[PDB]
Amino acid sequence: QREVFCGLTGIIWLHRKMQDAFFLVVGSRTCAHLLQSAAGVMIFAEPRFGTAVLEEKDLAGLADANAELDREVDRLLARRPDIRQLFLVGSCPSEVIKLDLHRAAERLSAHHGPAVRVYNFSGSGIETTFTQGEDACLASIVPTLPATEARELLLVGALPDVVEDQAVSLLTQLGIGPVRCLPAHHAAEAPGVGPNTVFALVQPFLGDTHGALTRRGARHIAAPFPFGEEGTTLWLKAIADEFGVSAETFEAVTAAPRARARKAVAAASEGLRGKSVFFLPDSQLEPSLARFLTRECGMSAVEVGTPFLHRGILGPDLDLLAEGPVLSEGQDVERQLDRVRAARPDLTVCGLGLANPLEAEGFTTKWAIELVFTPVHFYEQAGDLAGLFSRPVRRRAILR
Amino acid sequence: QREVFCGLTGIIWLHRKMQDAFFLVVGSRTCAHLLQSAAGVMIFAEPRFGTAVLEEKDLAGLADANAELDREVDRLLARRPDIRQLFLVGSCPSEVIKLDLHRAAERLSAHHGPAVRVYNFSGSGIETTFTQGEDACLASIVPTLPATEARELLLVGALPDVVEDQAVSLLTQLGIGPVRCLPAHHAAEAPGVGPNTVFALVQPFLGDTHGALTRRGARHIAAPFPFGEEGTTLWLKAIADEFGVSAETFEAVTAAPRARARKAVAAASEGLRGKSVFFLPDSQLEPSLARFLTRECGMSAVEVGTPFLHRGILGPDLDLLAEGPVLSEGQDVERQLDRVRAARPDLTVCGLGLANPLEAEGFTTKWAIELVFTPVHFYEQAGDLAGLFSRPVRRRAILR
Amino acid sequence: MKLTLWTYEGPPHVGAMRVATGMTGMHYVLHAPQGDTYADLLFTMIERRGKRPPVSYTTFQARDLGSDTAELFQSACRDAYERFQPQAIMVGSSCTAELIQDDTGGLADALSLPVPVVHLELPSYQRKENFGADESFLQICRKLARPMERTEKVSCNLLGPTALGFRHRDDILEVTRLLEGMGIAVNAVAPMGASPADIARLGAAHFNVLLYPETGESAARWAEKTLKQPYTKTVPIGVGATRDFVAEVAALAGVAPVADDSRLRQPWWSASVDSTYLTGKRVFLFGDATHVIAAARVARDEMGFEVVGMGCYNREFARPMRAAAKGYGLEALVTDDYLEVEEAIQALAPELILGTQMERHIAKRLGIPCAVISAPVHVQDFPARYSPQMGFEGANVLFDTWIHPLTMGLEEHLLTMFR
Amino acid sequence: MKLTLWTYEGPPHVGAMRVATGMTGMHYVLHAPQGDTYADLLFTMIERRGKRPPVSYTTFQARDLGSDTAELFQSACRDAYERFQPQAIMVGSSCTAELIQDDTGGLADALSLPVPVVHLELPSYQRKENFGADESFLQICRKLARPMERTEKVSCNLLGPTALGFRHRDDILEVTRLLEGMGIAVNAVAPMGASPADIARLGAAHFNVLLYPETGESAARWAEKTLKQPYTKTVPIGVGATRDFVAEVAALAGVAPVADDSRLRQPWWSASVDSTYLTGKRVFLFGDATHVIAAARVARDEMGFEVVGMGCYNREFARPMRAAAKGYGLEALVTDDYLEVEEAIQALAPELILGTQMERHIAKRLGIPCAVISAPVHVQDFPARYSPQMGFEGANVLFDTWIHPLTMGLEEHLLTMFR
Ligand code: PMR
Ligand code: PMR
Ligand SMILES: [Cu+2]
Repeated sequence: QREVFCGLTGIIWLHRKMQDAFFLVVGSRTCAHLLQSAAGVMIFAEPRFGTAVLEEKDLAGLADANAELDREVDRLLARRPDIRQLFLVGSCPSEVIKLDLHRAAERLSAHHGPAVRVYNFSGSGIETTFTQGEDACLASIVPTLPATEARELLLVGALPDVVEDQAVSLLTQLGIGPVRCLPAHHAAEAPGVGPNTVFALVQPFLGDTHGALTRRGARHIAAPFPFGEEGTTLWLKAIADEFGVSAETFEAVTAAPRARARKAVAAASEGLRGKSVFFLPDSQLEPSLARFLTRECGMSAVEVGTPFLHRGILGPDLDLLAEGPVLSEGQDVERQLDRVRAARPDLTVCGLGLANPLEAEGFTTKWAIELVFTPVHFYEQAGDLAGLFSRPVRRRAILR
Repeated sequence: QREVFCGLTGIIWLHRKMQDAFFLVVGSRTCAHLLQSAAGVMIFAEPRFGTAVLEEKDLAGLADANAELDREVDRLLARRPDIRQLFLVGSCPSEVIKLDLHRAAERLSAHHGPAVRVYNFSGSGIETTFTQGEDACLASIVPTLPATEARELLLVGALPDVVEDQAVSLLTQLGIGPVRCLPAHHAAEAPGVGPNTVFALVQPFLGDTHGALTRRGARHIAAPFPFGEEGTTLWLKAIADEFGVSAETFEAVTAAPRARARKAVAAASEGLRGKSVFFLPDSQLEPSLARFLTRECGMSAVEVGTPFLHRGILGPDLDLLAEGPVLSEGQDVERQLDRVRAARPDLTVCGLGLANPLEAEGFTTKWAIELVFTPVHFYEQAGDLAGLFSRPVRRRAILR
Repeated sequence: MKLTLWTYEGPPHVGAMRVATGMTGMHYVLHAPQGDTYADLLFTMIERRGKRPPVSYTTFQARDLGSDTAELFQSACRDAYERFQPQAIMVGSSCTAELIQDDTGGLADALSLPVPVVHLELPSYQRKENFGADESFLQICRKLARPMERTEKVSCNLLGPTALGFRHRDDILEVTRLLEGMGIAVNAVAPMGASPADIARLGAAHFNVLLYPETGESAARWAEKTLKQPYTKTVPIGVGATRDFVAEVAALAGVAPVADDSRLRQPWWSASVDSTYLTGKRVFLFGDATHVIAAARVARDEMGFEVVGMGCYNREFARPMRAAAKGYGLEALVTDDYLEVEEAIQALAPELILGTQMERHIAKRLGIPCAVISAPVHVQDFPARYSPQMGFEGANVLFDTWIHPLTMGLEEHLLTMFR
Repeated sequence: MKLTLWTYEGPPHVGAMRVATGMTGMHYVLHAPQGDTYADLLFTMIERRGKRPPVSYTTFQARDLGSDTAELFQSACRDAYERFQPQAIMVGSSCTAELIQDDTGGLADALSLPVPVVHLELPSYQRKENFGADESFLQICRKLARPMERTEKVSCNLLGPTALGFRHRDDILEVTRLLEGMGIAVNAVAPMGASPADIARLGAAHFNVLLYPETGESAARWAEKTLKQPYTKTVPIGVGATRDFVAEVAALAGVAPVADDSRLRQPWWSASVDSTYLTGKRVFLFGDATHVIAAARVARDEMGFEVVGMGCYNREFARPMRAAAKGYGLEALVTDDYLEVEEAIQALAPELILGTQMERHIAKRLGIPCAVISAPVHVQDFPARYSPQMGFEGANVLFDTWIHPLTMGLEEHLLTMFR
């Protein structure tokens, strides 16, 4: 038994990233209830994710389901002329029904173009976990991107607009050339990928995304992920070195934000000093987070858990992360909870389902779902990340 | 025992009419608590009434109290330079102190007289009660209004802006007599009164205003007060007879408002046909109330009680009123409540203090405090006036 | 298909999950893909269960599709029994496993578990969450509840309360207090606050009390058929409904009707001078059928409101809701689509909206005072405080909750006029 | 002669009303100008009391102020006994009658009414409403309560609860439940549930429970000296305070505690991961001293709030508030002026504010989450529902009431952001 969500959970923040994208989930009532419950207040704002329930006749006849899907997307386009890119999202019942979402997306991209472009990616739990939904969305975007011949830097990841602005400003004042972001808000702003175009990875879970841009000739930048202070520095240093920027120029670039990041981290890390942290596999963010907490926050790590390790992209953080913490990759809540109980960790990064139950048993818990939502990457928000991890400990100390 | 409020409660609806008037009550903590409690929500919206509490040091002596009052008025003027007519309201402790509020008015209308014209009137319960405060406020302003040499009809009586607008609109449609309502919203457009001008009440309790405008030389025209279709019809008929408006044009201009008023009164009074009404002395609206409920609404009044029954000005309304209902002057609230017990009326129009106990005993209750607030005059609000009494009976029928 | 964004009821397995979470010693083994564990986040967070939901998921993937599915189910059931030691086990299927070649029955009974195993057949694509909650409880009763010699003194069963239910916890206490005052001791409360031993003891009660028809009607009818227990047909929400329930339960038990009305303040507070403005207020009502019917009765007879709209998302209760709506001179709104309820609200323009969380948000966008009276709710709605919807104190709660939006709107409008 | 727009407390005669109105069979005449009747409808409407307040004004005017004031008072006392039939009479003057040369004691003594008559000397301009209530209850105790024989079972007296008090009814019920669980039977609840016979029986109780020091400390001290009755120094608002109250009352009675903590939900709901955003939220507190001190303890230890403001409008309780505020590292704001508190809130800028109705309105203009925790309240604040501030269920009420503003603001901000 694994405690993860199917990749449809990434949809809610992907669609906040993409103002122009609608996320049509071809799934059963269970996946619609997933989207509704996960979103919470979000669904009452009339968001851009909707689920088409595969009715009994739909699972009975594949052709009837295909025609119904065609009519559904026609009605959706009629209702919303604003949507220019539409994401047909695979689901578990859709996969078992085996209706070809790729053949569909091809057909409706043909008969609704050149205005509306329809992509397909699978968020089904049978082949997707928490953040591989966003990974698969971005992987679906990559092949349709134009083949450029001018070298550009491509930031890949769902940076919040303020975090994107900080990263873009820091790069542009750093001295790089073109900087573009793969999750472009509008289809017109989609980046160009070519053999000469380079890309740097902001969030770890984009493994299939990195594989996708590797094929088009784009080359990876080996950097740690810009979570706290040093994690961000090493990221920008690798970017500068691949762009050939002089080290002294980059130091003059990054000295000013570095001091504030250090001060903010030290302000909120005081509660985390001399403490033990346990990472349950949630969002593939945990090796880097453990690196940040161990090196910067002075927090011992007993075990870091990951849904699946992508060693190539995650290598720098694992190298920075101490040899002591043992990385577990298998998700099995039955034995994992016994491991938590044996470890007796001060802080336990787990899912929202396990948060309250472990809290009752006497374990302070932090839920990693807040990391993807809240802006925690880069320097300005490093203190926010530290405080996010330190607040449960403060609450337990206050509440005794 | 008189279960009635002191005249300071008139302040609460007066200053909504006068946007440039501040009512400075010179009283103890009891009168400040009165103003705050009766304002209710209003005291949290920076009202224009404030009570200067008298301390044991303030009670002793008169010159020292006068100097402190001057200092407080200056402090108020500094905070609110906009106010240009201050209403020093006497209270029960002020009257026992014998603080010469008239002398204070004389001094402060010499200090800052050209801009701020300081008035004084008694709002003390030992002298004035409920709407007697409003008619005292209007009787304090008339003696200092400028003399005029042009015959004009004036709307004496504080009315809501909507009711005022339709009253003046109807009088304009009459075609003869331009109107100048006596309560001036600001000192800027204060009106003029003299032997030329002729005045007519809109609200029954303005007896002190009768005295002031009679000494001014203006002459009263007796008319039933605008409470229901027939009341406003006879009011405007007296207006027309006073101004020589021919009967045919008056019929033409009031044919349609009379139609809507009669329709609304019948619709709201369908629940009150063949019912019995009792009037506890609150605000002298009750003789006109009983007339309107008796003929237009179909009620039968066992008693109409009035704290001060000014026969001369209410005369046409009692003439319209049937001989059946008894008229009560003064209040013995124990005897009056025993009479309510004995009569067992269908609806009892009583004060807010007795309103809940009467229902707990088994009697439906309407409260005229709402009537002094709600727009219930002339033709359009005739339906609202009828429905205000209708609603309690409807609620009793619905609930049990 | 239709493009749904908000569903009033979840998938049917969520109802069985609620039933399992309510009981103690019962474990749900679900054939679901990894990612269907989200439903455990409702109980742990919205309901704040200090313990994990008693549910084990097989969590199969693309690799465990061809033949590994049955082996995964067998291993999950066996390991759940060993780890959790449940007194009984319920086995079911998710939406994905319906198309999968899944045999819950044989896989469950092959392991020869010593504790009784309850087999659940829920049509996922056809039915909804309340059907899951009703059918799971019914099948649990068939597997465990047996005819049994009645208790020496008069006993009652509270049938209907489940996990993730609207104020079920406080209604249990209120109805228990009412019955204790009447001289009736509650034999068992099921599904919530129950064990397989409690379900077995269900046969001991003299009569059944159906607080919530949605999740207990089928159990009550089966008890009437086999265990020979009459079941109450009046849900005690509101003063009038509470008195009718008290009279009917006293008739059923044979004890004298004794109800404690000392705490009751709703009738006096409604009859007060301050509640005159409530008369004739147009109220739109939506949500599950029982709460909507009871709330319409409360509004019209005790609150003075005129019911301008009625509706439910329960097709299984369309007939009682349509009969009630005809009673109030209206036509019921039996839909599961929030767009139709929104259209009815817009056309009707009610003064106050009593309904679900979706109706509360619709009223918020339309600027209408709102209160929550029905099942679909957030983390916010569940009280830390004692907030029953039933009984006399529940009537007090109903009055205060329904007035509070109107009071806020009136106060805001007053302070807007004043300044 | 400072200009006053809002007073946190009324004149002392309002407090005398809050004692007489609570007690049954105690009517009091009160020398007042015609027009002080306004104060009875406070109980009539704010408290929604069906019974007319047991008050008989003289209602003197300018035609009776010269020399007929004494005659009017004599007639008022005569009629009050003749028709109201009070079991005891209490006598006072209003501020206007304080200025007028009258003698309340002489006339009442000369009438020689067989029912006992208590005489009140309250400095109207010097003192305030809480002093009026406390002194009135004190004089009633001295007139009626006399050293008596102790009861067989251990008995306690709930001293302090008066009419027009914040949640006094539900707190009486909750403390009574705690004491019944302890095994202690409440001998008398005064003044709200008391009669002159109950004031006489006050001597029978083994010890006194001071729920509200503002209206009961003088009575508690006088019973400590004359009646040899120890009284509790802690107020059971919040789980920590409730457990301290249980421990100390068990020590006083000699019984064991039997704290009933099954109802307790606030500790778990605070420890939940939902309430993580509560940590360090800045709270400004105002109102009467007891509630502010208790709310500060709850917010800091039980809620994880950072108390940034502590204040009281009871200058008579400045010393305990000053000590408590020094406990949290702050200086107490002991003022009866709402402008000073306005300035403190503006400078401080708290995330949440708990205080009076004026405090709530200040927050509304300032756009800060607000809950009401203290005595100056509106008619809407008095609940029909069971809403205690004391005991373990009162802890749940406190948690939900304080969370509701923060949850509402968070949900609104999120909804606006997503829009
Ligand atoms: C689908 C699983 C689930 C359900 C039932 C809800 C309701 C709920 N999710 Mg939301 N949510 C769960 C967890 C997650 N939710 C999502 C989002 C989200 C976050 C960032 C937050 C949250 C939370 C909530 C809430 C509490 C609402 C709150 O007060 O903010 C519940 C009951 C809420 C919280 O944990 O409070 C500290 C909060 O800040 N969920 C997502 C990411 C796709 C998941 C899967
Ligand atoms: C004597 C003072 C007093 C107090 C304690 C309040 C509170 C109170 N006065 Mg308001 N009010 C009292 C009565 C009157 N109030 C005043 C105004 C006013 C009216 C017209 C109204 C009202 C009301 C109230 C209120 C209820 C506030 C509410 O509706 O939410 C109380 C408790 C309110 C109500 O519904 O009464 C039935 C309402 O419509 N009072 C005035 C006229 C100046 C008086 C004397
Ligand atoms: Cu609200």
